[PDB]
Amino acid sequence: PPYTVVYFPVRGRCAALRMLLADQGQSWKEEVVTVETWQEGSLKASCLYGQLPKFQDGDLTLYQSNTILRHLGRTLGLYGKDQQEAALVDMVNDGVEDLRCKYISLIYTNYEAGKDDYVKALPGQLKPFETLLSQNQGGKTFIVGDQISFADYNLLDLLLIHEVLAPGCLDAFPLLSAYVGRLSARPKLKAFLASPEYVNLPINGNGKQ
Amino acid sequence: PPYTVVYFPVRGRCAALRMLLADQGQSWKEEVVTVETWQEGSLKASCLYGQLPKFQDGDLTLYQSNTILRHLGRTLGLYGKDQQEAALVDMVNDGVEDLRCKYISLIYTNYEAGKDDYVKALPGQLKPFETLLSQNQGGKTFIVGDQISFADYNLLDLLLIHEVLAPGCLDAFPLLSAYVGRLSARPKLKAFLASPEYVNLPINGNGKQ
Ligand SMILES: CCCCCCSC[C@H](NC(=O)CC[C@H](N)C(=O)O)C(=O)NCC(=O)O
Ligand SMILES: CCCCCCSC[C@H](NC(=O)CC[C@H](N)C(=O)O)C(=O)NCC(=O)O
Repeated sequence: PPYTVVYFPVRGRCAALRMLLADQGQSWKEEVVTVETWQEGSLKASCLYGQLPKFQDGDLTLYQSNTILRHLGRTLGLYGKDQQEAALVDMVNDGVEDLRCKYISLIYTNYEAGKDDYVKALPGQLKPFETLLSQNQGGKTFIVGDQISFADYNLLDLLLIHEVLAPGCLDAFPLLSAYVGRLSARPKLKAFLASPEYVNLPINGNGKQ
Repeated sequence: PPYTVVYFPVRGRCAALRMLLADQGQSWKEEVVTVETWQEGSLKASCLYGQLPKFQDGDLTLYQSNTILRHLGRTLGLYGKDQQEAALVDMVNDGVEDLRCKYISLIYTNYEAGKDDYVKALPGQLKPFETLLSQNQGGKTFIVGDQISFADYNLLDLLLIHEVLAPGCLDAFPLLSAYVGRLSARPKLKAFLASPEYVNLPINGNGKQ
């Protein structure tokens, strides 16, 4: 601590981490990089991998958003309670990553044309999480075990951006809905999701949503 | 333990955990799934994300390559020695994933037309790892401190498939070429990189490399 997030002013790949932090009583600083600024060359060359986010936890400066989330699960204890659960929250976040990366392909490289087949192909892609909840206590808790993890935060968001893509896709998936409902009902998250801070910050930055 | 790897007759995405368990003196049963068995549908409906590798470590069946790699790191002590070392081995294995994702899209989507353009972007893609290496003992040891990590194996698999695709790439990356020269040497691994079950396997299946 203190936490400092540097990203472009989109919800993007840091919505999961922002939701984590605010739910887990933590504060953070936002340092915004606009596209004009990014274009002025320096910071992209400072960034290890040319991209964003950049997290600063104290003296540690992290990159790759999944790394950032794993790191806050080790540190804050959002990573299972044993090594089986740990393996499974890995299994599940890499599930959300694979889909998230496909979403990104639509939103930036084929939205208008591809959006079509995307919401058709979606049920088979959201299928595994529906399975996962039924095995984990019949979905009345969390995707891995019975304590929130950093994987509950990255799945809940992937779910939320898709309910915006398709107002209603989660209805085919009744346990997936029960989950989002329950998790947006956790107070610190609820207060966050309803904030100016969250609401007027675009999901993808290019207009598509 | 014991370890069972369930995959197609190709190195591909099990190459790195096979290098890991071989270098660390472990042994595993390879369960070989032919395209004929994948085609006859029963295995797919068992795998949680419809795909393979599938890995059994005793009572755990785990899906997804980097989750297995991350598991063996947690279990066989190969995820660095302290909190900073772990977020950095994850930050490196992530950086690696991003470039493996682009290599499999080159290989199973459009090799022929996409290659020249791929090999054009490669120096800019390998350059982060040279850097990481220079930051630590001038790249005299490993990619994250004193001792080997899962992220060291997986990165080594990427540069070996990349030297088959673009022979001459690593020659400008001397630390990175020496890194391969020194981790290939460690004779438990070196015995494996000349075994039948490694030399007699296709990199990619599709016939491209
Ligand atoms: C203005 C709106 C842009 C919307 C996308 C913002 S994120 C774009 C990109 N970053 C990434 O790709 C982040 C991915 C990285 N692997 C991670 O997991 O953290 C990135 O920083 N790209 C900039 C670049 O490569 O030049
Ligand atoms: C049958 C074609 C010849 C074999 C080529 C190698 S197949 C490897 C491929 N696996 C993946 O894409 C799994 C990816 C998963 N994210 C992981 O962490 O590893 C995969 O399983 N896909 C095959 C499929 O979906 O049928």
